[PDB]
Amino acid sequence: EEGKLVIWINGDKGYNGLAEVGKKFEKDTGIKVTVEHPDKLEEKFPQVAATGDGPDIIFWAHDRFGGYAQSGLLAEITPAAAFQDKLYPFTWDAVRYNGKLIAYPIAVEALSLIYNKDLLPNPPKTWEEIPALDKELKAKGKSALMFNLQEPYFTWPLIAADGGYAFKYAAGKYDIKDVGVDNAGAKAGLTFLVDLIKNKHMNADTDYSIAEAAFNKGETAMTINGPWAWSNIDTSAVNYGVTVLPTFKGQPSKPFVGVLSAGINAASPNKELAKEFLENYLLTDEGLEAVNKDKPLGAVALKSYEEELAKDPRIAATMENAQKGEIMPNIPQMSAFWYAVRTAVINAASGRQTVDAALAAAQTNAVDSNNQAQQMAQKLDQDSIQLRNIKDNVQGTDYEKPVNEAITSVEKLKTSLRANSETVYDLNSIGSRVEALTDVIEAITFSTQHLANKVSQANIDMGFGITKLVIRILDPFASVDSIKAQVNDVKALEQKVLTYPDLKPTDRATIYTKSKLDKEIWNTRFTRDKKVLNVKEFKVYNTLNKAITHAVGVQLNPNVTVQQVDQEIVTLQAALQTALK
Ligand SMILES: OC[C@H]1O[C@H](O[C@H]2[C@H](O)[C@@H](O)[C@@H](O)O[C@@H]2CO)[C@H](O)[C@@H](O)[C@@H]1O
Repeated sequence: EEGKLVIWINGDKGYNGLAEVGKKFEKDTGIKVTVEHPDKLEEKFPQVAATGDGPDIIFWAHDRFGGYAQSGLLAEITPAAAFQDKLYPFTWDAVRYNGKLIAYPIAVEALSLIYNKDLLPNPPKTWEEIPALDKELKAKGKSALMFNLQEPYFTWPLIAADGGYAFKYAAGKYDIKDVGVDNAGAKAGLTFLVDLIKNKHMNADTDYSIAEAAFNKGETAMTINGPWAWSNIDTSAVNYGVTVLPTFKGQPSKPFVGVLSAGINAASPNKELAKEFLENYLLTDEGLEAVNKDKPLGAVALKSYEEELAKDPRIAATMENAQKGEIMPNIPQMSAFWYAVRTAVINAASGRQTVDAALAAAQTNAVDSNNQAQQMAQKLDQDSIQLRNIKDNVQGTDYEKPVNEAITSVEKLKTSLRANSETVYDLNSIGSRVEALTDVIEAITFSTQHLANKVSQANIDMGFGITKLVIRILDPFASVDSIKAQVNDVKALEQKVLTYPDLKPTDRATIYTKSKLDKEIWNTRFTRDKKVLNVKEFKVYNTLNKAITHAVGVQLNPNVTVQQVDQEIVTLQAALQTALK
């Protein structure tokens, strides 16, 4: 509406300097400006500006905004010369798309490496120096490095140093057939990172808040972030540097440089009131100090303030980083690229995939599969291909009902983004639900390969605990945290069970230990039909067929002890060998 103001910015930037300028605005001109910080605000801005609803001005790195021209969601913009001289013209170049300048350059972000000067005389300017410093600090009681291992923005400098790239620019355009994510020095960086978590130099589970927690409480020796994050380190009491990132393979690290930009809503009649706040009270000195006292913007586009905070050696080494990197593309195919790359670092540092197999899926997805949605549908199809697979395998078991509900769940989520769009489920939770399905699968996998040699209550608990997970996975009531906490219980349950007494060779043998004699029966009939059936003469077929009927009799018995089964399998793999003359 015309009276109130709403701005969408990210809850890691100076939103609490953007409220301030709101009150240096209401208390001046009779227009209140109360400022929001939605979650996922870059991926809801599509599905709500297609309904004529959105904040009055949207703030993000310039790389999404250009998809907001391929659906018209942003409005054209035009200031005067005494103002396009007031900022730097290369940031005007970031928001330009098809001539039509479609947003306001506020400031220029860049990931810069942050260390501890109390711990470290001088940081390792080369990335290979660092594993030799974690195994040193793996004695002092501290770590070496943590940063967000969950959004690909943070890994992309390493990947890019030896020559990973998003899209090759070629005499005017980016070539959307020439993606550089599965190239050679891509694989170098990704592989190099894998090892460090692997050698417990980092942890594959580190996210934003945990790494911001870690470096500031001061356990780990280093971190990496934008300038929005010095705020909470200014706020805590760690003595740092802010340096160039290390050089992996003698080449610098190359961060994707973001321009924090301010578009303007598509269907907005507030377009007049928008381009007033943004120039007079924010994009100035008085305004930029308030947003920068809160969460530093690094290098502010505004020549008058950039030249002030330029003496700041943290910003002079933010720039040193942002010139060794590359201003991102704003083309709409970026989104599809990021998510494609997001999946691979998740899937590598974890282990679900090898560095090469990841990057090749990531490349294919980037060159064509430009649907943020169709990528998820793929991951689920793989799960159900494997869920359906693990079903026939492990069934009649304590795990049938967790399996079959997950299968139903892998199919419920899939429509929720396709032709259904009813979505009993909230949007923030989609990705969390789907990644949790990977966590369900790995628990069905853990439980079938390590618990089957125990008392059935070990297998009872996990059986129930995986069903609890698929339930929260399917509950519209469960929020993103309600799920993650449930996912860490199923991981917590896997330790609890291993405490239980292993089965005892006199005990009534559990289905699982009868699941082992049954696999020998299937192996022996398959080997028998293949290498005996016509092959050797029937007198010896008969006196193997009996050892099957006998070995079946042992697992139709309910009162069979473990020991009575163990020695029955020895029979077959000495009676199938007896029938190998
Ligand atoms: O990592 C994927 C994500 O990266 C970029 O987002 C950055 C953003 O540029 C910064 O404003 C800040 O919020 O950190 C973000 C990642 O943690 C891209 O802008 C975005 O499209 C992409 O999905």
